[PDB]
Amino acid sequence: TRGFQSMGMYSVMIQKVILHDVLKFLFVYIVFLLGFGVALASLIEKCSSYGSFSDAVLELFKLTIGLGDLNIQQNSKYPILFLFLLITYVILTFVLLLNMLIALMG
Amino acid sequence: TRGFQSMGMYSVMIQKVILHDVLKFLFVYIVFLLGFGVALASLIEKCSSYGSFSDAVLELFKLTIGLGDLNIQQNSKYPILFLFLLITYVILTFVLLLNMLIALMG
Repeated sequence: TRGFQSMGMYSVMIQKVILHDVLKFLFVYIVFLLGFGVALASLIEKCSSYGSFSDAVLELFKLTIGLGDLNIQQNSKYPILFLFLLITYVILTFVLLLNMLIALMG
Repeated sequence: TRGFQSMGMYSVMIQKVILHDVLKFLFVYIVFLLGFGVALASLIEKCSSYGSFSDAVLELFKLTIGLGDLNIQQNSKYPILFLFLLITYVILTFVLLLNMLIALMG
């Protein structure tokens, strides 16, 4: 798509945005993902969805992009602390980090 | 709505945005949709939701606009590869392509 004129501006944008902004935002967002992943997975009693580390990291990735369930009842011993950590993660990355990335990409 | 003054600016915007930007973004986004549609539908064993090509293309369109389920268990023989392709599609079009289109429409 470099043969046309109005498509070269669309083929260079992908490279500029992946190399400038999305690598930066992912290099920050991974530390929030890891921190809240181990801070959520380690207080689930072993017998809900947050059983392992690598299921809690997938659940937090689903919760960042608007999927996933923010239900209350996971098999925890501290449900208010679990819910406070989940609300803090959603306010940090669904609202604060993601839209700041979109302001940068703009 | 060309009889008013504050509605002519709203009736010409639809035509300028459909002809300039959304045709361009769809003419790029179709190649990602087709590529990941055949790269997902061809490793599903025939017996989950990704049975045919024209159901996997609908599932990827639902996943682009924030609908659809990014569940793990589809009837695959390579679940980690399937999940890596699905995460790569969501990072390419839910985050990178769609918001770049909204920056262009702005």
